[PDB]
Amino acid sequence: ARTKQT
Amino acid sequence: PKQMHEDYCFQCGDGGELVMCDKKDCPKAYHLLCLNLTQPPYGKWECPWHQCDECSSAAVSFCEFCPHSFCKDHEKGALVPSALEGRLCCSEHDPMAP
Ligand SMILES: [Zn+2]
Ligand SMILES: [Zn+2]
Ligand SMILES: [Zn+2]
Ligand SMILES: [Zn+2]
Repeated sequence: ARTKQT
Repeated sequence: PKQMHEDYCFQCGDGGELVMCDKKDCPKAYHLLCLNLTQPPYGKWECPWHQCDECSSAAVSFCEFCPHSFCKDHEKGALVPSALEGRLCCSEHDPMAP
């Protein structure tokens, strides 16, 4: 599973 | 600009490092800590919005403010409109300030 950064 | 997932954790509302749901058409993303996961899941991961919080069956009705959701057996009476554009909320929220 992937992550994103905000 | 258009992206497929949201910029804030669906559980707590804060930004940062978020795991993205793999369910087709799901835009939800979450802190690992907020899901009580220790590491990003290996391979495919579908978020808790897709399963009924009462029984694990496939969800058909969805809180718009948190990952609580309800299968066909448990959805009646689960959600009410809120003051934010009538968006539906589960019992975890004050409908006047969801
Ligand atoms: Zn969070
Ligand atoms: Zn999802
Ligand atoms: Zn259910
Ligand atoms: Zn909710």
